[PDB]
Amino acid sequence: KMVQSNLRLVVSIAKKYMNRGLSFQDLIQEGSLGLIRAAEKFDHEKGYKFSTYATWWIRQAITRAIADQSRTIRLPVH
DNA sequence: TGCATCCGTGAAACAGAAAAATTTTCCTGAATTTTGTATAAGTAGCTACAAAAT
Repeated sequence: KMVQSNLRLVVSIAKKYMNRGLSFQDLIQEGSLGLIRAAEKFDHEKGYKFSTYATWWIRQAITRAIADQSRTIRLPVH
């Protein structure tokens, strides 16, 4: 009831990579993945909203997808 | 219900990490020649020799 509760914003992020590559939907997922992870690695004790932390993990997730594939010959993401 | 529309055809992050890989080293081991080396005769040579054709 939180990961989904967010939903939007992650699409505002993923959509930035919908044109970068992969696929709007493809992205969305990826984020989602992240979303999760964040969604729980996350600590309301530091107060400031997940908007300044959830979006972190997202981004991460994503990048690791158009770089992890979307190329049909995987190269050292590094 | 013939008669609408109406499917869809043929033409970009990073630093930090670690862990992998890999890969150079080794070594080694062995396996594998060569050579030594015997080896063992037999030998095919070879060297005089002899009588009898230049």
